[PDB]
Formats: sequence, C-alpha cells, structure tokens
Amino acid sequence: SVYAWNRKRISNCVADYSVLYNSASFSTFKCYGVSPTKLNDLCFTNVYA
Amino acid sequence: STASALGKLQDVVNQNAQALNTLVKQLSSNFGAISSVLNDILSRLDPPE
Repeated sequence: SVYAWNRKRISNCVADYSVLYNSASFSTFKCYGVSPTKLNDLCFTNVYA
Repeated sequence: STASALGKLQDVVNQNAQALNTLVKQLSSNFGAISSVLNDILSRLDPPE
C-alpha cells in the first residue's frame, strides 16, 4: 500500500544490473550517487529495496 | 644530568613536525564533497559531477 511500503533486504547474492539497465520497461530509471553503467564494477553490501 | 637544557632546538623540531602532521591530516576532509578519497569518486560517478 501507499503508506505501508514493502521493505526487503538483499544480501549474499550476485546480480547483473545490465539486464535492468537495458530494459525499457521502466518509465523512470534515475540514480543519485552512482552511475547506472558503473554498477557492475564496484559493489557494496546490504541492499535495501 | 639536568634535562630540558636544549629548549629552542626541540621547539624548532616540534614546530616543523606539527606542521607536516597537520598538512597530512588535512587530506581527510570532505570539504563539502561526498567523500575524502578520490579513486572512489572516480569509480562511482559520471564526468559531469
């Protein structure tokens, strides 16, 4: 729901963001602190969705 | 026997060492940026920002 946004923790995985990048199914695809095409080079832990 | 007889020389050495130490420590300030390390911000964003 709008005021009860679902929260998910993602960790201990390998995921390709290029399949997310090239996909046109997303009307808005906008990042803030990371370049979308650099997401497969450096990496982090404890992803929140 | 008596120590602290050579004051001025020690003061000179301490002043120089302190200047170098604060100069080195200044390398760890964001100065208003997003990070204090340069390789990361190279490998985290696009040229425009």
